[PDB]
Amino acid sequence: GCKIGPSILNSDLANLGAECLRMLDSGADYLHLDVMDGHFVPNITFGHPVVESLRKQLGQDPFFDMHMMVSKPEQWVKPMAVAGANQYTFHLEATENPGALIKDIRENGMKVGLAIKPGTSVEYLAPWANQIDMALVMTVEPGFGGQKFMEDMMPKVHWLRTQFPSLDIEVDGGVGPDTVHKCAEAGANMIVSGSAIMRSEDPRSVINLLRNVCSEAAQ
Amino acid sequence: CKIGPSILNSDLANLGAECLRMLDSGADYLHLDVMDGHFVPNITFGHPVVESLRKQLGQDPFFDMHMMVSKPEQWVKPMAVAGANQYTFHLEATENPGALIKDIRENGMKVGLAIKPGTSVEYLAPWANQIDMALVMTVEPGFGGQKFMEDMMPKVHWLRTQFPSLDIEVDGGVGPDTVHKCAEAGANMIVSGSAIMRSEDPRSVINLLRNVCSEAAQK
Ligand SMILES: O=C(CO)[C@H](O)[C@H](O)COP(=O)(O)O
Ligand SMILES: O=C(CO)[C@H](O)[C@H](O)COP(=O)(O)O
Ligand SMILES: [Fe+2]
Ligand SMILES: [Fe+2]
Repeated sequence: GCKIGPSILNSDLANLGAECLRMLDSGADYLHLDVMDGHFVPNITFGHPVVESLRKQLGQDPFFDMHMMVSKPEQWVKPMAVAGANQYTFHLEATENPGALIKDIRENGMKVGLAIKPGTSVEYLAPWANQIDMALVMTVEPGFGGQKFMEDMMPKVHWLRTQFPSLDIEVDGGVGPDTVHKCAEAGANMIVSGSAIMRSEDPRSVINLLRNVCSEAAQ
Repeated sequence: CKIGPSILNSDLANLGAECLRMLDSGADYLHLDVMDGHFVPNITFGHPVVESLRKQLGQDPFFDMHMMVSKPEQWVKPMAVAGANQYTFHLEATENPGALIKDIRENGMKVGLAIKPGTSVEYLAPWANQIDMALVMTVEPGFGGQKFMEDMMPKVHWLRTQFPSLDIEVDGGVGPDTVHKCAEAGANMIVSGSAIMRSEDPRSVINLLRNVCSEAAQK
């Protein structure tokens, strides 16, 4: 039940279709697409127009997990749905009413993700955990790739896994062949990996390794 | 007169290939639309895409950054480091045009100043002598393929008359159908999207825009 979703944040963004195609051909279970509006986090990546072009290049089959690091997630639900996103993962810190937003995401036919930054207590995620498809536990401060994995986040993963046995739990930030062990032992089953996969000459084997470490923990 | 294609409606999953075709077709520069989802209701891309584009396209091509962002002060260094040549910010968006103009120059970039259709051209007067280029929007910013606003031409004419040394750019629904109106009013930098982007022979369209604009200039 473990899935690997490469992040393309530090890929060749001038050739994004190509980068995504090769992640998929390398065995990626899904694509984790980082959307940053320069307000919720101090960086700007891309938005629904890029998603639309990607969906056109990759076809209908690939699963897009949209990491919405934006300050008004309500605004981009419909645009992302129309663009062909499968899952809309918004930040708990980015809205006054997660309940209403969750409803709107489903109304627009997408799966629901809910993310929390390192400084945000997992306790605040809990009231909504039964209403979402996937919780995202950030393992770096969002906005930049290539940062150091924060192992102190693991109790958040373990606690969610304990309280919500069926919940899909994603980790994101500095996850690689080493740190994936900590994530998997803590209970995570969805692994986002950027620089570790993207700056490897053999992404197939990195992905295979991440998934195996994960599966053995799930066992 | 210089022609700078806009890539707003291109295949955004292949920005490199799109821009390369534009340069190989003799584009004078590239006009790169940066939208943060706040100043305008759309998100395109930011400096990370610019960095990858600069790496793909080489040191020589000129990038005109149309910064439709609410905090233009924030992205000056990041765009400079990314390799942008000109930083064109919106007068409506800045807290302090004078300070920002200075910062742009401290960062080695040329200075552009843009105004939306509803913004009176006289707002530019205090700054025209400090900037390299004025951008007169000929559509409401946020999206490509909108209809050219001929009622903006008196702004262009007024600028050209009052500030003979000022480079003046028009942007929004400019193509072979409307370029003459822009040139006769005094624009010498022409941004065009759809009309160039779809062509089999972008070189011919670019040459046409440039020639129409140049001959109108010679009166
Ligand atoms: O959301 C993110 C950061 O905001 C990215 O998904 C994360 O950085 C993945 O990159 P890496 O594996 O290189 O840390
Ligand atoms: O800034 C812009 C819109 O916000 C674009 O540069 C403009 O739309 C150019 O595209 P087109 O030539 O298709 O109008
Ligand atoms: Fe992410
Ligand atoms: Fe523009």
